[PDB]
Amino acid sequence: IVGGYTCGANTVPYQVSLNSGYHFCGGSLINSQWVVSAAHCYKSGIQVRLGEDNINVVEGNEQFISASKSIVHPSYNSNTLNNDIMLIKLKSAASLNSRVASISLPTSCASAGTQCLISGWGNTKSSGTSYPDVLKCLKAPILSTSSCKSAYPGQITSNMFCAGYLEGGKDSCQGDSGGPVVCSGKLQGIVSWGSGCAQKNKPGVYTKVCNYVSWIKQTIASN
Amino acid sequence: PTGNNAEICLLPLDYGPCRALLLRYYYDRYTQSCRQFLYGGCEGNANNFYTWEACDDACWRIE
Ligand SMILES: [Ca+2]
Repeated sequence: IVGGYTCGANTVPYQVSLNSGYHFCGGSLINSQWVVSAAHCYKSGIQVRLGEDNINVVEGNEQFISASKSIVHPSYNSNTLNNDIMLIKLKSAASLNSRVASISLPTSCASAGTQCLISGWGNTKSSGTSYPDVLKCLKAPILSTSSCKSAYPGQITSNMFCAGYLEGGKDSCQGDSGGPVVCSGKLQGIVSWGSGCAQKNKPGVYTKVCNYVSWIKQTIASN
Repeated sequence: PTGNNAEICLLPLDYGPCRALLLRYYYDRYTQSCRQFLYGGCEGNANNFYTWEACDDACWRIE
């Protein structure tokens, strides 16, 4: 997250880190046994790490649970990034407490102008790279469909939205993929892609979770 | 020339536009060696291999 701020320990209790020896992507816990992330984060060997703040030290009260299943959306297209969503099933249920808690799925789509919270352990620089120890947060509004398509002509599908600041300085970045975009206490978005990070007229692009609630519920039911 | 290893091996690293940190390998022409990088998960270019071995084999000889 570029241009954001230190969340504080366990203030985003649904944020997870996806580990394959190292943190490769984030994720959102939607119930005791299931995490939502991005399809481009797919890996056969994932360990979900819940209740993290500093991902570089083991404090002793995190929960580290293997993923038993990682199910990418069946219509995911790796060239267009359409349907960039994946569900991860935990081997065993997490213990929910104040530091590990699920986030609700949306019951409507969020409109342009709504403020969201975007979070993750990604790059905090727009030039070069610096990866933080502790979780970073950014407040950002949903952008209008018109301004998103203007920014990225020919690239925005119906299952994508833009959020952030067209002036630059504040965006999600590499290392944040798969993490949450939360508006009014619902999961409205998944970190996906952008042209660079925190650049002028190139806002973050996010998977529109409200479009997938049926798929999410039936995947969970059937697996 | 066709199947030309230089056309792949001599390209600069490209993290691409997706926002992951996936461990991959690339040929670095200034060290003449296969090095690791963290790929964003989509697009980029062909100088992008899953393993050091794959890179080493692909870039074994450069004309
Ligand atoms: Ca930790």
